[PDB]
Amino acid sequence: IETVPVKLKPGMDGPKVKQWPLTEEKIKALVEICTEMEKEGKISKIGPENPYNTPVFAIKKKDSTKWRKLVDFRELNKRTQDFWEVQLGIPHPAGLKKKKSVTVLDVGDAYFSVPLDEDFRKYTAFTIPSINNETPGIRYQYNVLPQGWKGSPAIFQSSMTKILEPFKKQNPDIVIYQYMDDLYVGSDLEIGQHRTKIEELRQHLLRWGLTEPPFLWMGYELHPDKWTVQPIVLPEKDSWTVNDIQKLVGKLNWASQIYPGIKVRQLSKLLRGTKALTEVIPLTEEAELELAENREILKEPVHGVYYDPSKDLIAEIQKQGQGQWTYQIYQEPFKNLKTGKYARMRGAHTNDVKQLTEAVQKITTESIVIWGKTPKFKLPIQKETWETWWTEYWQATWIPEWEFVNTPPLVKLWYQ
Amino acid sequence: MVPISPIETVPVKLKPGMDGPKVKQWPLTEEKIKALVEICTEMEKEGKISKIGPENPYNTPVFAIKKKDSTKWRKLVDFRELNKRTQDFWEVQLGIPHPAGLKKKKSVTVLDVGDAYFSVPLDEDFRKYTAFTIPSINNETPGIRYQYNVLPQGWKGSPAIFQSSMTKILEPFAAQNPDIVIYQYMDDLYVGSDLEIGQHRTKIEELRQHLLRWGLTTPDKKHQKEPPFLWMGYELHPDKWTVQPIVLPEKDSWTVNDIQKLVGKLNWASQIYPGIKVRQLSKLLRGTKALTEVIPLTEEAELELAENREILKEPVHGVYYDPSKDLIAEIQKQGQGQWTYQIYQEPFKNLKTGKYARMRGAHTNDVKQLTEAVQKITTESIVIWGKTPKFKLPIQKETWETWWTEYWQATWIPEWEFVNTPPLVKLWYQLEKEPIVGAETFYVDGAANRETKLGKAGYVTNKGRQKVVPLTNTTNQKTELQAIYLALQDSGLEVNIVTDSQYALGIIQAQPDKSESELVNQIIEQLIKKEKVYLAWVPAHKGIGGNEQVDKLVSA
Ligand SMILES: CN(CC(=O)N1CCCc2ccccc21)Cc1nc(=O)c2ccccc2[nH]1
Ligand SMILES: CN(CC(=O)N1CCCc2ccccc21)Cc1nc(=O)c2ccccc2[nH]1
Repeated sequence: IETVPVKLKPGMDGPKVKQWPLTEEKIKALVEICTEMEKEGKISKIGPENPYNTPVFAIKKKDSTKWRKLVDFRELNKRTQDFWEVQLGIPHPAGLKKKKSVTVLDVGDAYFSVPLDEDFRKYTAFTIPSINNETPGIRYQYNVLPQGWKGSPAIFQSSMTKILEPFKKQNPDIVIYQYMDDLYVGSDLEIGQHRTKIEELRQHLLRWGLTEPPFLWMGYELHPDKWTVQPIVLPEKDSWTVNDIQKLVGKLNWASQIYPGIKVRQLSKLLRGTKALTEVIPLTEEAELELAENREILKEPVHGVYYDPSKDLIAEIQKQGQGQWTYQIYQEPFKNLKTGKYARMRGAHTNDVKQLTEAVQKITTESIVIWGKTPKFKLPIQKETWETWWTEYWQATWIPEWEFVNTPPLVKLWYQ
Repeated sequence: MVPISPIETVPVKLKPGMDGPKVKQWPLTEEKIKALVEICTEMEKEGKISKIGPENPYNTPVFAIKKKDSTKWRKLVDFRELNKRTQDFWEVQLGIPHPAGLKKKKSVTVLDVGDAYFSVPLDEDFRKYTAFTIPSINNETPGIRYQYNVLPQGWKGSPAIFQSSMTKILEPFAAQNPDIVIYQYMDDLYVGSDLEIGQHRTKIEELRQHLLRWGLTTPDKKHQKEPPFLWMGYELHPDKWTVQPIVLPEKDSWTVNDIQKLVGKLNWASQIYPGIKVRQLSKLLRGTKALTEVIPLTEEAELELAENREILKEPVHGVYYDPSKDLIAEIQKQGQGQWTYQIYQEPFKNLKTGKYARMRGAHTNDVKQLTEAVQKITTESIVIWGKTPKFKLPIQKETWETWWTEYWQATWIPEWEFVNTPPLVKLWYQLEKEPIVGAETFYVDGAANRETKLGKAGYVTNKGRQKVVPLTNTTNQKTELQAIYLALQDSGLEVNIVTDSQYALGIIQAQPDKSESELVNQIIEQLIKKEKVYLAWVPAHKGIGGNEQVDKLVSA
C-alpha cells in the first residue's frame, strides 16, 4: 500500500520507443480495455510533458476468446534498476525442470492491487494509436505495477511469499517458481489429482484479491522430464553410396569441433578415386571400426559444458521443412546446454512465421524453466518479414530478444 | 460577465542540470524600439505578457522585422537558446493523415483557432524563463522587462501543449457528437459530417458555443476558400484527391540539384501516378557529394524520364476510403529491382499508388523482392486503413508453394490471388534434393596465389573427363565459382557437382536469380539451361578422392 522506491540504472533516461502500427480491431480492443482500467484507477491519462513511450499491442491467450493488453517493456526492463535490495536473487530452482509436470498460471492480475511509485509512473507511458493519425494517440501511464515489467514480480514478491506460505508447508515437495506474470508449479504427482491441486491454488488468489482477474483460471501443462534432446546420430546402412559417405564424413567433421576424438580417415579413404555419387562403396574393416568408435564417442556428453549466469543464453533455430524445426541453446559455441526438435505446431501449417513464432515461445518457456531467464534468438527469417507478422501469433506475456540470420548455415543438414 | 473555465496548465521543466537562458539583448534602432513598446503595451493589456522586476536574471533577445513595401512592424523573439534548454515533449503531430485514408464527407467546415491559441496559459513556474528586454532609447534608462503568461510563438513546447489542450477541450463534444469528425492541424480545425448542410451548420454553431465556455473564438464571417483545399502538398476535393500539380522541367543540362528536386517531385507524385521510376535518376547520386556538379544523363535514364512524363501527361486522382468495401493491392514488376503498386476498392479507381525498390546487396531474386514489397504495403496499409489488403500478385500459386516449402528461411505473405499480367515472377532453377542416377559426377576445385593473384579452376569426373584452366587476377573465392561454372558448361542436361566451397554453396543456397557478380550471373544462366543439377558439399583436405585429385591439380 506504501510504494517501494524505484529508479532507473545510472546515466540512462526513460524509454522512448515508437508505437508500431496496429489493426483497427486491436485498437478498439485496447480502447475498450484501457477505458475500464482507467475506471479501476490502474492507469491515468497523461499530458505532453511526458516524452516517454513504450509500445503496446493486443493478443489472445491460448484457448481464449477475449483480447488481452500486452505492453513491450523490453526497453524499460533493460533500463530499470536490478532489484537486488532484499535478495541478490532466488537461486533458480534446479528441481523445477526435473518435475514430471509443471503448470503455468497467469497471476499477473495480482500486480494491479499494488500501487506504483509516483516518481516512476511516467516511465510506463504508452500510446494507443489512431488509424491514419486522424485523432491524437491516447496517452496513458500506469498507477500500479504493470504486467511485463521486471520490477513488478520483484516488488510483489513479498506479498506473494506470504500468500504461498501456508501452501509450501503442507506441500513441501512442490517446486514453485515465478517469472514475470507467470507462476510455474511443478510436481511428480499423477495428472488428474495434480490438476485439481492446481485448482486449489487459484482459490488462494481469489480470496486475497477481494480484500475478478481476467486471465487466472487458465493453465499450461508441461512435462520437462519428458522433453527430448538430440544426441548426434549416424546412419546404420548395409549399403553405402559415395554420396552417403560424403555426407557422413561431412557430419563427422562438424561433430569433431564438438567431440575431441572423431576420426574421418579410414572413411575418407573409401572416397579414393573419382566416382559416381550413386555408386555403392563397400566399407573396409578399418572404416567400420572408425565409424563404430565415432558412435561410442558421440554417445557420451560434451566435455566442459557448464552454465554461466553472467552470460547470455543464445538460441538458434533451423527450419527443417514439413513443419519440423530444430533448435540449440548455448552460451558458448559447440557447447550446447540444450538441443531439441519440434514437429507439432498446431493449426500452423501453411504459415512458416506462425510456426516460428510458436517455436520461439516454446524455447523461451523451456529456458525460463531450466535457467530462469530468456535466451537471445537467432531467427532464420528476414527482419522485415518477422517484424511485420510476429505480434499476430504471439501468445506470451513476456518477449525475448532476437536477431536475424541472413546467410543459410551449412549445419542445418547436421541437425536434420 | 460570463464565467469561463480556465485551461488546465501543463507543468513544464528545464532539462536536468540546465538553467534558463541568459542572452544579450541586441541593440535596436530608435524606430524599432517604439514599435516593440507599442506592441508589448497592447499585448500586456490583453494579458499575454507581464512586466517583471529586476530580480529575474533570465533574458531572451527580441527583434523587430519589416514586412515588405511598408510602414508596419512585427515582433520576433528568438527562443533558440531557451528551446535548447527546454525538456522534450510528446509530439502528437508526427504523422499527418494520408488523404487515401480519409472519408468522403457531405459537408466540411474549417475553423480558425488563432485567437484561441493565446488563451492557453503557460506554467507559472516556467514563465520566468521567457523573460525578454526592450532596449531603452539611447540606453539612458533601464530597458523594459517582460515575461510571457501564455504559450510564446516559436517556443519548443507551444505546439504540443496547444494541441493537447485543444484536444482535451474537444473530447466531450466529439464523444457526444459521434455523427461528426474533428481533426486539428496547426491553426485550423477541420469538422466534417454527412449531415445535410443545415444540421451541419447547427453543429458547427454548437461547437463554436462549446469552445466559448473556455472563452474561445472562431471567426463568424466565412473564410473565403472553397474546395479544392491546398493542404500539405495535396489537392482535396469532395469526391477525390491528388497531389498538387507536378510539372517536370525541360532542361539542356541537369545538376545534382536539378535531379533532387526531380526525385522529390517523382517520389511525391508516385503516391498517385502509377508506374513512376526513380532508379536511374537516383543512380546519378552514387558516392557523389559535390552539389553543383552537372552529371551527363545516360540514355537509359532518358527513356525513364520520357516514360515518366508520358505517365504525367494528364492529371490522375485517387478516391477516398469506403470502409464497407474490401481493400485490394496489386503489384507489378518493372525491372531493375523496381516494383510498383496500386491500392484500390473498386476497379480503375485507386486510393493510392506507390513503388518499392530492391535493397542493396550482392545477390537477389524476384520472389524475395516481391515478398519485401508485400510487407511494406502491408505495413503502409495498417497505418492508413487499419487493415491488410487482399493482394493480387503476378506469381503462380504453385511457384509460391514450391518456393516457401524449399526455402531455408521462414517466409509468409498474407491472403493473395494470382493475377496474370506479365512479367510473371517465377523460379528460374531448383536444385535436386538427392544425387542423380546416370548423371555424370563432376568434382570441382579452384585455388589462387594470394601474392601473385594467379590461380586455377577445373574438375575431374567419373567418366575420366577433366579440365584445368589457368587464371590471372583472381582469388580463392573466384576460382571456386569458376570451377563450378566450368562443370556446368561442360556437362549434359543432368549433372552432379561436388565442391568443397562453403562460399559457393552459401551463394547458391540463397537462390539468386541475378547478381552483382558477373561470375555468379553466368552460373545462374547455366543452371537455367539444366534439366537437373545436384550440388554436394564436402569438407576440403580430408583426402576425399577426386576432390583431393582436383585440389592437387589446381594448387600447382
Ligand atoms: C474531403 N475530406 C477531407 C477535407 O475536406 N479536409 C479539409 C481540409 C484539409 C484536410 C486535412 C485533413 C483531413 C481532412 C481535410 C472530408 C473529411 N474526411 C474525413 O475523414 C475527416 C475526418 C476528420 C475531420 C475532417 C474530415 N474531413
Ligand atoms: C545444394 N544442397 C541443398 C540446396 O541448397 N538445394 C537443394 C534442394 C532444393 C534447392 C532449391 C534451390 C536452391 C538450392 C536447393 C544439396 C546438398 N547435398 C548434399 O549431398 C550435401 C552434402 C554436404 C553438405 C551440403 C550438401 N547439400
